[PDB]
Amino acid sequence: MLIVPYNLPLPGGVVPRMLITILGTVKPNANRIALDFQRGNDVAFHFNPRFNENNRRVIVCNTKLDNNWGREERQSVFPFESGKPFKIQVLVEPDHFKVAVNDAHLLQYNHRVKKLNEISKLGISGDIDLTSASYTMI
Repeated sequence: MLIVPYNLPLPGGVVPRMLITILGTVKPNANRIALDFQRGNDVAFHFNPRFNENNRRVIVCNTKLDNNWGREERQSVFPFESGKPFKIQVLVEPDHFKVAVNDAHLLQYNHRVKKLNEISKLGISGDIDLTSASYTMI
């Protein structure tokens, strides 16, 4: 049981083989979820499930640099369901973040921010009950 928005420090940033696991339940009438891997004010990796973008469900991924969003990467696959418990796993790999939801691979996001060891916070926000947020080295 955690308060949202929640900040998970990532000491010394991220590194390949670091696995971040987020457990929570989507609220009933959810509109959005966001994970923001931050390098100071920059957002190295924004992972943003949108439950009603012109009556479609889509996950938007992006990077924010000097307060400007870049070019979005969008996937059709949408494994979240309002009202239901989920698990998000983000595994840092040498070239990308690799995301699985409920043990199924979902997407990869190539590293735009290169200074992995400065991506030192994860913000978790949106329309969820957040149960836990943690990391481990695999």
